[PDB]
Amino acid sequence: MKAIAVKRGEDRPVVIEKPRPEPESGEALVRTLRVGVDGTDHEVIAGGHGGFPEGEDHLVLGHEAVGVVVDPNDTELEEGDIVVPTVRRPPASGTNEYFERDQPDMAPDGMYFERGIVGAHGYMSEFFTSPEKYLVRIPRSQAELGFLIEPISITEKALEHAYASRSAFDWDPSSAFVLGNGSLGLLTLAMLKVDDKGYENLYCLGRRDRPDPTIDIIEELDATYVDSRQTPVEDVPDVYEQMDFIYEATGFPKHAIQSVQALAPNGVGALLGVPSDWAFEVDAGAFHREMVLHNKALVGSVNSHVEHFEAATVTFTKLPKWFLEDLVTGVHPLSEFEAAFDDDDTTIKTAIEFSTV
Amino acid sequence: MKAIAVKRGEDRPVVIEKPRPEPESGEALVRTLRVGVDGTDHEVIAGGHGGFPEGEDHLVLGHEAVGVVVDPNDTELEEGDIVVPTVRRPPASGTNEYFERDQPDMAPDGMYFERGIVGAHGYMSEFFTSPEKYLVRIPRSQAELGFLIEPISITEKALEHAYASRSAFDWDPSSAFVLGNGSLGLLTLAMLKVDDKGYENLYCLGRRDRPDPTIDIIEELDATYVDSRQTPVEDVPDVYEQMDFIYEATGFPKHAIQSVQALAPNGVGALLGVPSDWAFEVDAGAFHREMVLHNKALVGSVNSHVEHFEAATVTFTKLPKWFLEDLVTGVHPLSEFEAAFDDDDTTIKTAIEFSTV
Ligand SMILES: NC(=O)c1ccc[n+]([C@@H]2O[C@H](COP(=O)([O-])OP(=O)(O)OC[C@H]3O[C@@H](n4cnc5c(N)ncnc54)[C@H](OP(=O)(O)O)[C@@H]3O)[C@@H](O)[C@H]2O)c1
Ligand SMILES: NC(=O)c1ccc[n+]([C@@H]2O[C@H](COP(=O)([O-])OP(=O)(O)OC[C@H]3O[C@@H](n4cnc5c(N)ncnc54)[C@H](OP(=O)(O)O)[C@@H]3O)[C@@H](O)[C@H]2O)c1
Ligand SMILES: [Zn+2]
Ligand SMILES: [Zn+2]
Repeated sequence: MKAIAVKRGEDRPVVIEKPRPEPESGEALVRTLRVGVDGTDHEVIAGGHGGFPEGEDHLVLGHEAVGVVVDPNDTELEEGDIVVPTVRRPPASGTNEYFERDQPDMAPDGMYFERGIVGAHGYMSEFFTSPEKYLVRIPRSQAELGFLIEPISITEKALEHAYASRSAFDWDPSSAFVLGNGSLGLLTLAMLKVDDKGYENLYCLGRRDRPDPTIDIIEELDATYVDSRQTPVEDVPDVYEQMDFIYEATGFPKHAIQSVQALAPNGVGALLGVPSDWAFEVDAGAFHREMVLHNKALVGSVNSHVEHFEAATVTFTKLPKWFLEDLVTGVHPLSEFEAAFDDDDTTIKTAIEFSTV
Repeated sequence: MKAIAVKRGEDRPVVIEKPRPEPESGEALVRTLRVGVDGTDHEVIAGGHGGFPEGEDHLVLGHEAVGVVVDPNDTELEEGDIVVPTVRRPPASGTNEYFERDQPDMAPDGMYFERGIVGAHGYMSEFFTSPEKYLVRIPRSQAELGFLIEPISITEKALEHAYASRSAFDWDPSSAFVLGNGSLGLLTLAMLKVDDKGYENLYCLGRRDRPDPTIDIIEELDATYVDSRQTPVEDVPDVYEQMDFIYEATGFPKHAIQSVQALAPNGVGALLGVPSDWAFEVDAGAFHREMVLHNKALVGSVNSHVEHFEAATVTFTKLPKWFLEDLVTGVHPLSEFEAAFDDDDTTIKTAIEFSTV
């Protein structure tokens, strides 16, 4: 079968040929339909974040997949089920408490693999296998955009933990601010629009000049676009308002610290970005004091698990159809796969189509 | 009646004479028994934190009080009830949502007074009044050390919010690290010893040379004393272990940032300290990345309300008697009140006794 991989010490993604996998007991064989590309694939291509599987000359890319079950083997899935795989798998050494208690999304560094990211091959191949417990059935009509279920689930987890931090009191937020206008930030902005907490005012931070299709999406969602070149995060409360909820999806360390100054009293910031080490001068006193005197919280979140994937299928149904059309800027057949990795300002979310139906 | 106050633009606390207050409808008249002194009284004496009531030449100090109801007026309290007052009261402008929904502890700056701290006179007077809804009945046998109920309640709130942040997954902590060996840190260390989460290893940070009575308390509680001069917070995981729970009670901004590096995966830091502005170089990248990749949380907490005072009465009963004897280094009659404000390394918690029975 054909797969898209990065080979050791090489620049670009290439097609390689590999044997079709055979499922072991408890695994289904899945025929890949579409696989999404995000920053991590780019990040993994260049070098930073992730790592190749031991003893292998390459890494099959892709962690956002949808496929059709072609051989259910000895599992309780049915031939033709549309499934989305979770990303985390047990490490080489074997199972651990995080997997045994069904919360692999909470496993620390070195106690998990992430398919297509660290230690294990991804899903950009014509077929793959997985244990039934890590394959989530989704409605058949979500198959075409099913690679979006994984990123939606990332936000479903982050919101769950962020909201739990505010559960000891009566919190009624009215404003939310998403930092970043990438595919995660934009998806999140749309989710916040339909969130049960009933946000009235939405804001999204970016740094683009008009005309720009990400600005258009933000404003078409009835949110306010904030240019960070004109209004840094710290200054937002003066120009606009204090924000009850902040969701950080920029990967810019200054935002993690500065968001505390933009939070309303009793607010919470969710941090999703993954930056490199970067040292600079901060007023730690102001950070510390705001957190305490105004009962604020910061919560970090990574990955997601089955329950968040399931929740994502419901959220998906609530998202406007125009939004999904504008977010996915290209789906490319395997024959033209290189186009899926071209990044420019007009490219938002791409995917590669391996097969149909 | 006699009161202990700081007069405008003066150095020291002094005795003033004031008329006995009369309770309005819904208020009881309370005869003060004992009032504790903490950092905030010292901080309020010198100048920083707090503010005098409008149009007044002085501030009656003290926010940690226990008293006996002498006139229940038209309330449902009974003559001779032992009560502890809460600290927050509505501001000059009048009530607001935080008070109406019974969560004044969540009110932002300018939407509350704090008796003995900002905008309203404290409890270091022979008598005071309060609304029945802000007077918490406690067991009669807790009257002698009843000024401890307020600081215990501070921790009851912080633990509630910190623990709520971890409620979306199965968290089973085994290690806890208290930063600071002041009266709040030491009380908190004792509370963690009897906490239902079942901590196995306890640690407390300070910077004292032996012999020192705070080191003795820490070690007598079977905790490990960590000298920050030898082992900074960031280095603790190498020398000892990663900490599931950190409670910050130093007021030192570096600790708010560095505690993220000492947290175990999935851990939470509670921040209680109130520092001044202070700017310095931090690796914000390392802070940001640890928070995200290891699903960590930081939660700030200030003040407390009725339910936390009630919980404190149960916690009090579980604290070892030796600990309470060693923590309270002096109770001073009104005649020798100045001694209650002397601070040195051998002084831990003091109180002033206004009356008995
Ligand atoms: N925690 C998790 O499980 C998880 C999952 C997915 C992604 N992530 C992380 O989340 C972040 C976002 O992911 P993504 O797929 O949306 O990535 P992305 O495509 O790179 O989006 C990041 C966006 O942030 C904007 N940005 C960066 N710095 C900015 C600044 N200073 N002011 C305003 N905008 C700024 C960028 O704008 P420009 O293009 O104009 O530079 C870009 O559009 C990344 O750090 C990624 O690693 C974490
Ligand atoms: N959030 C709230 O509702 C609330 C309530 C009460 C108190 N607080 C705050 O909580 C903090 C503690 O209160 P407290 O009554 O216990 O105050 P405290 O009596 O001043 O205790 C602070 C302790 O921290 C130690 N400390 C300071 N810097 C240190 C460092 N770098 N390394 C090791 N130890 C250090 C001090 O040691 P040394 O004596 O050796 O200098 C002191 O013993 C204060 O900031 C106070 O404002 C907040
Ligand atoms: Zn993804
Ligand atoms: Zn106090």
